[PDB]
Amino acid sequence: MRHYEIVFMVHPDQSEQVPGMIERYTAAITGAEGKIHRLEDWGRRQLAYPINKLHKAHYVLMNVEAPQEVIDELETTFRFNDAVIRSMVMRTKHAVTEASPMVKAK
Amino acid sequence: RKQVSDGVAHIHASFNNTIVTITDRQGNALGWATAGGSGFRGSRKSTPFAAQVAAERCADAVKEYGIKNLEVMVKGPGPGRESTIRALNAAGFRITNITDVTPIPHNGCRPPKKRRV
Amino acid sequence: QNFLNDQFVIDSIVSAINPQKGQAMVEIGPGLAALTEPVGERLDQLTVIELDRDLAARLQTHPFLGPKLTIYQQDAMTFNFGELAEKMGQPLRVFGNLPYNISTPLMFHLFSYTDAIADMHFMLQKEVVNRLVAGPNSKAYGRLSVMAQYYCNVIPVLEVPPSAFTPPPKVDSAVVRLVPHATMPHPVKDVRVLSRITTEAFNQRRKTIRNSLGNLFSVEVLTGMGIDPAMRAENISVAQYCQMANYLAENA
Amino acid sequence: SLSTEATAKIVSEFGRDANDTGSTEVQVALLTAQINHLQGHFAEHKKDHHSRRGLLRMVSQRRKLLDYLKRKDVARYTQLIERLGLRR
Amino acid sequence: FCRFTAEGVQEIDYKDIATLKNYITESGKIVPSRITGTRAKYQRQLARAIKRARYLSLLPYTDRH
Amino acid sequence: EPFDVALRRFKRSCEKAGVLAEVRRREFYEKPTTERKRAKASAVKRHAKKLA
RNA sequence: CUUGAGUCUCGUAGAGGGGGGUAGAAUUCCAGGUGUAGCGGUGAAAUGCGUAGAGAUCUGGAGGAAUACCGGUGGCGAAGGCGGCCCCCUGGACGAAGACUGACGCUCAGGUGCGAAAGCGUGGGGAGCAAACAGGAUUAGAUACCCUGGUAGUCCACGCCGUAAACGAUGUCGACUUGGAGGUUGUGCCCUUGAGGCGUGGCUUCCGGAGCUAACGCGUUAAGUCGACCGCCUGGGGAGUAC
Ligand SMILES: [Mg+2]
Ligand SMILES: [Mg+2]
Ligand SMILES: [Mg+2]
Repeated sequence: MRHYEIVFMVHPDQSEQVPGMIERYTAAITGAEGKIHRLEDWGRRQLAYPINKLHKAHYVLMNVEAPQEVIDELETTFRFNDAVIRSMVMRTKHAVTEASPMVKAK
Repeated sequence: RKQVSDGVAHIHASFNNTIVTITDRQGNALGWATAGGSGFRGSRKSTPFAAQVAAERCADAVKEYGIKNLEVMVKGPGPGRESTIRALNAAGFRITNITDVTPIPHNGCRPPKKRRV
Repeated sequence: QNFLNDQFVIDSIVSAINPQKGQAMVEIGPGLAALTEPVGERLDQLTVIELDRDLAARLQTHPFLGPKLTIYQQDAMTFNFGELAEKMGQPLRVFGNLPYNISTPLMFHLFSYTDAIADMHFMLQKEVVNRLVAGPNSKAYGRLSVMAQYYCNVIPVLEVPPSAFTPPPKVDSAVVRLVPHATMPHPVKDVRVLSRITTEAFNQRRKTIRNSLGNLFSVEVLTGMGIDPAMRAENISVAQYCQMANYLAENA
Repeated sequence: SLSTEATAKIVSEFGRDANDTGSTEVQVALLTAQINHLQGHFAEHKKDHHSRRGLLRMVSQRRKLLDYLKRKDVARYTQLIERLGLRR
Repeated sequence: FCRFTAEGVQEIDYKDIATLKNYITESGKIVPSRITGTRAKYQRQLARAIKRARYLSLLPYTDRH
Repeated sequence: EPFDVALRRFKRSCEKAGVLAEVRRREFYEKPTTERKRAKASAVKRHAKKLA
């Protein structure tokens, strides 16, 4: 199926529920018989400009190969879940497993 | 009578006029001057000299309110930028941030038609 | 600016005017002596306005003319023709030639005096004259021709080639005469209602009148007047326009 | 514009073997399947004229192939249009 | 040219903010490809990447924001 | 930090930003045909120098 | 029969189209807040706006429109045209290496459909801009040129119109015929790697040989050399006008 990047950011003051979010979405992926090749967090990270008047929000990445359907589910779950302040989904060419440069800097 | 000192200075320069205003850190106006109120009209209203004089009039207004610190920002396309801010160097303040804050749109809405001249 | 040059058409215009006593005649824009002389000649005495005081001196000092006319030196759009109609004993014959930016104003000022004027006789540019007489269903028709045809009956007199003028323009032009109706064939409650109905309509002349006059009236009003709202503004005669004007005025 | 597997089903149906592609039967079949599928596209995407320019190319290409096969062999033509229900 | 061509030949990139910073003004505008020395193929990829990076506030749009 | 050296630094920054040239040219709308014509006119006005 | 035509497998580049989300600038507007005599506009004025607080500047909100920069002598598209970003649907193209069909082809009167800008139709929307209009100025006059306003329109869905210097002013398809400097996008081989260097398609720009051309110029992307079909012209006006 379509490979995807899913990349999103969470309110600094909801960053503690992020493990629960990884559960909810990873369960949607495996419950679609999709697979995952990266999961990452880059912590609270400062913003080049304010998002929703906030700063320092918490950044997350997934590399995924789920069927198209459930991507629209989790996508619309972002408009339902106000703890997610932004998301971007990308129909990337391949599954990719090598860590983000945001991790590899450590 | 109120004495405070933290100061933001806004220069609003155009080919007809230059307004200059002083505000607190909050952005709350302490006082202001223009060129047209400096008294110049028509052509003289938009001159580097009139923009200096406008700055002197603001410098007097802030002597009453606050004078130790200033952070000066500049806007509009008009002449006399250097002339008015060096006129803030008169009764000089300790300032370090300068850029314009001239509004540039990321391909915003239709400007007026060109003059048939 | 222009004034005529050739005796053939000068003589044609002044003769077609038929200027004689038993008429309350007044020139406006006497201009070059050549065309003001024959009318000041045939009328035993004649009134005139010139806008220019220097030309008014040139003609008032001319012994053919100064002794044979009474002469006024001002913008005619200030001028109290309703009192001049009293001083001339009967409503005026007003006539002549001008630089004619003022033309549009002339008509309105003349119409402010439809009682005080017996008739108007003037040269004008080809397109505005053909508009002024235009039949309702034509592109030449429109709001100013509507108001003109409302105030007066309008009649082309004769048409003149551009080489006929002293500075010859590129543009052919015609003398036209018009007649304030002795009783209005179209009685109207007010003319401002006509003026605004016509401007709204002609400001929107490409769309249906449902999308022009139906922006104010309903379709059921329009069809109630017997008017199809699916017409365009340039299908509509002055008759139903004054009917609309009366409807606006009386239902307001 | 078709999945390799729908293509495989079609060529394994209408084709001589797996070595055949582009026998007239293979062509008109996969072309037909594409045309059938695209009815769903245009039923939403009415204004997609630039896409439908390709559809017009495809239906006329189908017609040209059928008419060639019709003059080459009526039996192959009739059993093929029978199988696809063509001249519907 | 050929050294800048090697920068394209090696990699096609998004999320490498450290390399994106090689191709922006301090005011946040994209550098024109002739100044970068890079080939247009990679310029497009860089522009697409920068636009995404701005969307996620990894890079500013302007100097101020 | 001398005021007039910070002024020179500022002047270089606004020059590098081009903002006065942008707000100058942005003053009016244009029928896109004329900037098309002006663009290719400049392109040949340039290319004529390439020849020696 | 396989050389034309065309299918398949694998890649590639792209503002191609259709549909749906979404972002940062920006303007205007509203709501405060600080604040006060001006602002605004022009050549200068005036009309305009402000002591009911404008202008300015801070915050917060609204709404409609458009995508600064990349961006190019650059890509895609039949042409008209296509440019923030992501998704969803979807068209075409080019290269690779085979495999497959087996002349299935080209052109095309009528026909059918797509077709800028303006305008119309039906119902929304209306930020900014702006025919008409309105008012202030300018001018011998000024209808213009200037300014302050401003409706239609500009936007959207769904109909219509069917024209543009809709022009490469250059019909479509096929073959051939010196070179040269670029651009762009695949690809092969060599790479000592990484740069390189031999090739090799596609697209595209500018020079220019021969030849052609009234001349200007065109010139392997012909306006050269030619084959098939289509469209069109037959002095100037009257007139793309009448009927
Ligand atoms: Mg409409
Ligand atoms: Mg339109
Ligand atoms: Mg005709």
